[PDB]
Amino acid sequence: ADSFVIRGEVRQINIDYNKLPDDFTGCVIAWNSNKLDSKVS
Amino acid sequence: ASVYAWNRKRISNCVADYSVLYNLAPFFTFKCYGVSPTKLNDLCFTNVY
Repeated sequence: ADSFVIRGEVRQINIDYNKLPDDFTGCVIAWNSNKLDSKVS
Repeated sequence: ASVYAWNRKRISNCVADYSVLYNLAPFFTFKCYGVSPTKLNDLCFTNVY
């Protein structure tokens, strides 16, 4: 289980900027960071 | 332009650099088909609209 936050790049995982493509075998569990890891923005 | 009166635009002879474009504020997305975002820097085109 990896732990990263991207911009939105949500169509892909720009991100050659640190190689984890769609045909890599796995599941994507994802949600918005604007409710917990945020501010006004 | 408006949707019904959209302006026609053709791009002429150009040495294109796309790596400076994808991080500009109006050019964040590339949700489409038929071209690749990591391959446009190596392709040649007859014209671009």
